[PDB]
Amino acid sequence: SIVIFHFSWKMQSDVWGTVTASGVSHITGGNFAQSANTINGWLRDFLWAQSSQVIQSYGSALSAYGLIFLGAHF
Amino acid sequence: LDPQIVISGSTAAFLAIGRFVFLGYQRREANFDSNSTIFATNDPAGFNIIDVAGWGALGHAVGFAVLAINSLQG
Amino acid sequence: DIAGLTPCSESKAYAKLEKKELKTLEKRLKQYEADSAPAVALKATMERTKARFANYAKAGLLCGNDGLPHLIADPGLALKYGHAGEVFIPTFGFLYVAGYIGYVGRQYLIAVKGEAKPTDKEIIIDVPLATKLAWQGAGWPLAAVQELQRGTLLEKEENITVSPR
Amino acid sequence: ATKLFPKFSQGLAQDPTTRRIWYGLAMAHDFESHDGMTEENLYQKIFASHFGQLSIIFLWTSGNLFHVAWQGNFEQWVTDPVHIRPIAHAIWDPHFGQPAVEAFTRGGASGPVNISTSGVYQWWYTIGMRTNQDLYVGSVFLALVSAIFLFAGWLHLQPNFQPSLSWFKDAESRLNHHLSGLFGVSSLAWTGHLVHVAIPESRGQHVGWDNFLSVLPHPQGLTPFFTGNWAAYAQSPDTASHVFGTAQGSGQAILTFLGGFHPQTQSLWLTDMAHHHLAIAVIFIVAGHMYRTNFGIGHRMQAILEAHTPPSGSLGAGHKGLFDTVNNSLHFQLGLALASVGTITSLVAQHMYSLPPYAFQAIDFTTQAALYTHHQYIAGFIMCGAFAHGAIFFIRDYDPEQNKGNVLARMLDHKEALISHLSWVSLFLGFHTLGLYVHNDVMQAFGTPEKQILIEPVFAQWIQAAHGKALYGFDFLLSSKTSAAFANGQSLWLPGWLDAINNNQNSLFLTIGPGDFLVHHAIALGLHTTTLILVKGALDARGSKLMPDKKDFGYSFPCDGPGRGGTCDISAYDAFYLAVFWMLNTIGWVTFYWHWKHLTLWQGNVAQFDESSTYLMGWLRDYLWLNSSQLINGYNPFGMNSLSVWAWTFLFGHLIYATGFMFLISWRGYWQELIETLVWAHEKTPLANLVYWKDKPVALSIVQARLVGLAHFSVGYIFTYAAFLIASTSGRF
Amino acid sequence: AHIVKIYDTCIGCTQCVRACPLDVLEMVPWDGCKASQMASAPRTEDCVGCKRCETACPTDFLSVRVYLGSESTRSMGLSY
Amino acid sequence: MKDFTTYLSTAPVIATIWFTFTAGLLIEINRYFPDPLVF
Amino acid sequence: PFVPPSWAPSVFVPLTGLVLPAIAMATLFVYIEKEAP
Amino acid sequence: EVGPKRGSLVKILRPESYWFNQVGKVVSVDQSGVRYPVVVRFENQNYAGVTTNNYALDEVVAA
Ligand code: CLA
Ligand code: CLA
Ligand code: CLA
Ligand code: CLA
Ligand code: CLA
Ligand code: CLA
Ligand code: CLA
Ligand code: CLA
Ligand SMILES: CC1=C(/C=C/C(C)=C/C=C\C(C)=C\C=C\C=C(C)\C=C\C=C(C)\C=C\C2=C(C)CCCC2(C)C)C(C)(C)CCC1
Ligand code: SF4
Ligand SMILES: [Ca+2]
Repeated sequence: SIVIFHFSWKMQSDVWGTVTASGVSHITGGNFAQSANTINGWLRDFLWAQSSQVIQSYGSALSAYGLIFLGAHF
Repeated sequence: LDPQIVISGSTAAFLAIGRFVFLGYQRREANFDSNSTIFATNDPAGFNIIDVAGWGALGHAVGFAVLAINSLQG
Repeated sequence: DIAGLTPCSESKAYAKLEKKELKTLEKRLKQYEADSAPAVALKATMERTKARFANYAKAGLLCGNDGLPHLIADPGLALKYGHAGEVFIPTFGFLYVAGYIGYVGRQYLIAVKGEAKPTDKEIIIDVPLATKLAWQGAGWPLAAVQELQRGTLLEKEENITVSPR
Repeated sequence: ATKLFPKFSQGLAQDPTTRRIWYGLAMAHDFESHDGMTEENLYQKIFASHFGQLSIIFLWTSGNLFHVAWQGNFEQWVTDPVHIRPIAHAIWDPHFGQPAVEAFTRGGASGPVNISTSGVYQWWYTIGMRTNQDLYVGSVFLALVSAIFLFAGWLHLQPNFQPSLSWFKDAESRLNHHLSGLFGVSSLAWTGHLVHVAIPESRGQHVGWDNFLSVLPHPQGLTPFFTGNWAAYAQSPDTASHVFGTAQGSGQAILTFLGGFHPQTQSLWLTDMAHHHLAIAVIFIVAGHMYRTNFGIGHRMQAILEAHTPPSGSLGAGHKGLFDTVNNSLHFQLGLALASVGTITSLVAQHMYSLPPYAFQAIDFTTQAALYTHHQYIAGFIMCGAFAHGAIFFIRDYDPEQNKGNVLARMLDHKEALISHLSWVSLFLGFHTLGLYVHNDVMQAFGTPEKQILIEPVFAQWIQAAHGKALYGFDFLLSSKTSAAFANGQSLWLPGWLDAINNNQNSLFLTIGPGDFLVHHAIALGLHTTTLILVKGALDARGSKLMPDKKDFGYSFPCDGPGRGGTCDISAYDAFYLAVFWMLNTIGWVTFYWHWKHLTLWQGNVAQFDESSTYLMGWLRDYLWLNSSQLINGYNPFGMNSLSVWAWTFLFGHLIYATGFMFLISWRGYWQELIETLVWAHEKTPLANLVYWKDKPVALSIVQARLVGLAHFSVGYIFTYAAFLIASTSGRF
Repeated sequence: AHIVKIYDTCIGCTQCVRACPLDVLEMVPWDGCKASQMASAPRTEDCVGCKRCETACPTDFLSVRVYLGSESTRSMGLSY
Repeated sequence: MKDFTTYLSTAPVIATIWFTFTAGLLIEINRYFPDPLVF
Repeated sequence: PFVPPSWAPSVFVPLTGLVLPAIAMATLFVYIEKEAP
Repeated sequence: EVGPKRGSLVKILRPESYWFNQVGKVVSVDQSGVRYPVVVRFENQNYAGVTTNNYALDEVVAA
């Protein structure tokens, strides 16, 4: 679980992202080299911030994921 | 409402119903209820100081309740 | 009306909610063509939404301040203001099916209990006997009441195992 | 060889392993299990323990008073109790850097201080404290009282001062003195303080020990009391424009029953509280003359118990022999006391948030949240303790021969029926509440919120309408103006009460909907399941079909071995152990409901709670995820603020909880084998084998493991929720 | 040390003695069963409390009972 | 065939067939009667 | 008055955090390992 | 000849027994002076997987 969390944060922070004019912008803005050295950073920037999509997925095509997100907690 | 008349009447009335009405019943219940002090008295019906204090307390409470209710003007 | 609620046929939030759902469905439908499978599916969903809202308002349901319907669980209020179809009739319906299943299972257990090997009849279901009892369980309340009146529904105290206290 | 510790158990003292220290520490208060313990010595030890506990409580109260008078801002908070935050005490931490020092420097102080959430400021200000000198005098007085209690505890254990065994069993005298003296006289004294100090201090008149003997609390001066014209005391009360602490619009009455709340402070009237304490003081004093002690008159609890058997034989022997099985069993009395205490604690939490008794307490949202949660968790722990002591009573002090045919024996006679019906209730509640929640969640996920099941709580709303709330429209009892119940209180207390209950800006009977109905069912599920576990563990403590001789093994033991299919968690201690988790879960649900409803009320949007409390996604996103944004932002790479301590406490509680999971999942054997390998490693290491242990290192026992895991679970749970609650409420307001 | 007791319901099947891993139980002559034998516990100072004997007992209820008592070096089964 | 019917009469096969029938009946009921919330 | 000095936390906090716990821990540890006669 | 007849059904009265208030078939009754001569076999096994036990003369009642 820690391995996949590190992979997801590193890829979304320093590898994946769109390409703009004269610069590359990542998904999270490259906050892994500044916020991954603390547990609070992992809980806030990677777990609290990135879970916004799975909790507000209701009413869209990803709502099922949200349901499973709740079911899996059960 | 006169406080002296109400208090005197209430105390005398409950002492009368305690000495001439509920004395035998209280004595029969106290006997079946089964270091101490025996309070000997010259009353022919055994109305000791303890019973006088208890009945007087009930009479004073009822008299003060009557005085208070009449004082409220309701 | 009841508990400060208004009927769904006269609630503004109810109509606004219906318009919101139809608006998002229509917005999703505008991106497709007219004679394509997703468009027909979206139109079918929209028709289902219209029929659902019309049926809920037609049923006389009571809505709240959020535009959603409310159920009346009190038997007196339900039978007095025309709300017995929410929680009363389905309650008796579940009671009938619940006692139906319970009586069928009880009859099967008591029937296979007197046989030589009841455990085999428990892991391997005797389909003919189970089917016969399933069809005969329609008179479960009558049979249960008759069993209760005869005293054969319960077991005596001396025939049940208990702890050493 | 045999060590000196413990001194109360020679068997534990002969233990050459680390288990001796843990067991000696965990069995020190088990007075009945010591070496050479009698009944008289047992009661004397408990008496000394009671005195020591009282001394600790009083010293702690004095410490709070002293710190508020020294590092607090009580002298400035009383002048502006709406825009000034209370200060608990200063902070002296050498680990703090410059940003921490300026971040915690708040509340008008000169250094880093902690903002209190206990609500002692409002309570002390309401009872009469105005200057720091009053708090200092109170702290000194309470410290001296604590010292006297400690000396009394030491004195009662020495010869010529130890009470006899018969003295401890004088139930009639002790109950008469507690009902008349500890309850009635104490309440009467509080009435005297409220009338003589609190009421004059709230009207701008300073009354203290230097001038209370010359200042009259009423202009008539004790005359209406002796003349029976008590109605003159309620004349000229505080008007609707009264300012707390000043004489503007202040009345002259001392005992009224206006009801409702004060218009400014949004708290109960002081005159009504004084009148309340006087009435209950009279009732408790009168009730203190019910049992016969040394003057012939009175009652005998044994006679009343033995004279309460129905003629039909429905209760068997009735209550015959109940006096002997209770007076001779300390666990029964402790269980009854803990049950009543826990219920009263829950009553306190509910009554204090709904009916605020202290001035400017409703505006302090953090105080309300913290106080309610604190009292509810304490009540849950106390209830679990009551049931645990009941199980201890069945195993240690129950006598079937003495209790033959009474209600107590009949409880064990049909215990299977009780456990089965509790199981059915818990199963029904769990299945239906979970089903309705999942159904509402699926409807919200599929984009159809009108398809979810929303049952209107007509029963509780009907009760609220009976109390006087006209929002629903039932119009009956106190809601209808033509009713006798309504017209009979219009001249005594109904105006203020109706004005306060119909106002939707307070916590007095809040409006409820389907979300409240569903969460109430969840609360009922938690209560019934916790009761099921505790009741089943107490009734099955003496034995069952799996262990017919469980009464011969004591209250707490590991198991009966892997035989008979397995006997893990078979003791009553294990039932309590599994019930603590359900208690924490139930209190978690009630505190979550309270916090969310009040947060949406204070934010001015109750519709958010009413619309998102029906599906669990709303609870997880709109309450747990939405209110933690400021909490987890206490410290980040951009700096920190005063909310960083709550973020650290949040992570601290999470770590403790996860650590408890280790003792809860992993069991002894693996650890003992690992310890054996470590023992070999230390014994075969040069320059280190010269330092040998005095106690043989062994793995923690099964019971100790369960207790350690439970302790970590509870500590992490409590700290995590307290940190989140205080941080969210303080940052939001 | 742990308390090991033998009750009169013992049928003398000798299964509890064979299941004992530290040689605590034994068989003595008796006159209360057909086998004319009865289990005995004369070396309870070496019992650890594994309850293997209780698992091996076939009587209902058990004839051999183990009660956890004061822990020591032999009772805790420590090799150090 | 007797052994095959006995195998089909076991608890998991009977449970599968019964739950499939019940689920199919409920699904078809909701299909021909969309969104039933009341009676 | 009963007000403590300004330097009181700087002396009582290190005392209660390092002097008192060390003395208490050492005393208790010595007491636990005391062998009976 | 003393005790219940072989092959009959008796009820167990021992409170600590797993088969308390349950019916069991009689197997054999010992003719010596043993405390528990009646042997009762039950269709349902206990938690230990045993189906036979030895009970006393007064511990079993004909039912
Ligand atoms: C499961 C528990 C339960 C609870 C908490 C309630 C609660 C309630 N019921 Mg009730 N009820 C129940 C079960 C329950 N019911 C069951 C199982 C039945 C089937 C027999 C009924 C049938 C029933 C009827 C017919 C009525 C209620 C009514 C009521 C409401 C007020 C009456 C009352 O409190 O007395 C308890 C209720 C009873 C003992 C049943 C008899 C009805 C009593 C005598 C009240 C009738 C007097 C009058 C109509 C009250 C209205 C005053 C005013 C508003 C006009 C109240 C909220 C009344 C109502 O509000 O009408 C909409 C009403 O008339 N109930
Ligand atoms: C013949 C089937 C049957 C019947 C008549 C009952 C009846 C009863 N059960 Mg029970 N139960 C059953 C099966 C059954 N159960 C099974 C299979 C289980 C294991 C999951 C349980 C587990 C169970 C528990 C844990 C509890 C009960 C309880 C109860 C009592 C309360 C009512 C209730 O609905 O509880 C709830 C019922 C359930 C949770 C399970 C229902 C399962 C289905 C619907 C029953 C039929 C299944 C079966 C495969 C069909 C028969 C096939 C045959 C025709 C070929 C009641 C007398 C409670 C009690 O102790 O008494 C007060 C209680 O706590 N039951
Ligand atoms: C009038 C005489 C009298 C008085 C005043 C007391 C007083 C006391 N006795 Mg005692 N006792 C007496 C006679 C008396 N006794 C006699 C005659 C006997 C012999 C027959 C005994 C035998 C006896 C025993 C064996 C014990 C006591 C004990 C106690 C202490 C109980 C500790 C406690 O629970 O806190 C005080 C409790 C209350 C004030 C009641 C609180 C009511 C509820 C719970 C709270 C509600 C109040 C309010 C809402 C909360 C305030 C809010 C805010 C201000 C915080 C207490 C100080 C215990 C003890 O010794 O402790 C050292 C105990 O072990 N007594
Ligand atoms: C008036 C309250 C009261 C009283 C007088 C007692 C008295 C007693 N209880 Mg009891 N109990 C109570 C309430 C009470 N209990 C409550 C509220 C609960 C629910 C939590 C329990 C649950 C309970 C159980 C399960 C048991 C007892 C037992 C006992 C008996 C002896 C054990 C003992 O106390 O040793 C000393 C107590 C301890 C050493 C406490 C253990 C250490 C705890 C876990 C501290 C952890 C807190 C942690 C460090 C907090 C710091 C966190 C921070 C650093 C971050 C004793 C007569 C035991 C018994 O009867 O023996 C057979 C028994 O098994 N109680
Ligand atoms: C989220 C965790 C969780 C859950 C759901 C439960 C649930 C339950 N506990 Mg439990 N408990 C827990 C944690 C949990 N516990 C923990 C951590 C402890 C401390 C060790 C305990 C200790 C404990 C004790 C000591 C007891 C319980 C009891 C119960 C039962 C109470 C009866 C009830 O509410 O009926 C509701 C039923 C349910 C909620 C079951 C869930 C329904 C499922 C989701 C439906 C099936 C889904 C679908 C149809 C099929 C999917 C399966 C698929 C593979 C095909 C219940 C099943 C009590 C009990 O046994 O009651 C008789 C009991 O005594 N609990
Ligand atoms: C977050 C909870 C938690 C924590 C902290 C631990 C911690 C640990 N586990 Mg563990 N585990 C857990 C959950 C946890 N586990 C759960 C839920 C399970 C069940 C599956 C297990 C099952 C398990 C097994 C099977 C094993 C461990 C092992 C270990 C130890 C590994 C050694 C190590 O990590 O070095 C360092 C220690 C830590 C990182 C722990 C935290 C130490 C803190 C950060 C230091 C703070 C010091 C501080 C200044 C102290 C001052 C105190 C002050 C008040 C005076 C370690 C102590 C292994 C072991 O035994 O050791 C090799 C082992 O085999 N665990
Ligand atoms: C139980 C009540 C209580 C509590 C929880 C605290 C807590 C605290 N005090 Mg305080 N104190 C108290 C009572 C209390 N005090 C009383 C009654 C006095 C008046 C004599 C003082 C005088 C005092 C001063 C002058 C200072 C503190 C300071 C502090 C803080 C630093 C840590 C410390 O312990 O310092 C020291 C605590 C003391 C010297 C008081 C101990 C004296 C009592 C009588 C001993 C009690 C023994 C105890 C019950 C035995 C068990 C404890 C333990 C061994 C298990 C801390 C927040 C310092 C501060 O402000 O930090 C910023 C500081 O300078 N306290
Ligand atoms: C509860 C009381 C307490 C107190 C009062 C302190 C106080 C202090 N700690 Mg400490 N700490 C504590 C608990 C405490 N700690 C706990 C529980 C832990 C485990 C989590 C730690 C872990 C810890 C670490 C890792 C460090 C500190 C450091 C420090 C020092 C801060 C360095 C500084 O900026 O000042 C200026 C520094 C000085 C003026 C030098 C003073 C030299 C020492 C501290 C005093 C003289 C030694 C004295 C004679 C011996 C006392 C021992 C006594 C018990 C017998 C400071 C004096 C830091 C440190 O040690 O500084 C290098 C640091 O590295 N602490
Ligand atoms: C185990 C055990 C035990 C037990 C315990 C318990 C029992 C617990 C619980 C519980 C609880 C915790 C309870 C409580 C309760 C309560 C009640 C029972 C109540 C009530 C009510 C009423 C009666 C009311 C009325 C009213 C109303 C309705 C409102 C208004 C007012 C009036 C008054 C009118 C003991 C220790 C003894 C011992 C033995 C063992
Ligand atoms: S296993 Fe039980 S019955 Fe057999 S010899 Fe041992 S104690 Fe006796
Ligand atoms: Ca003053």
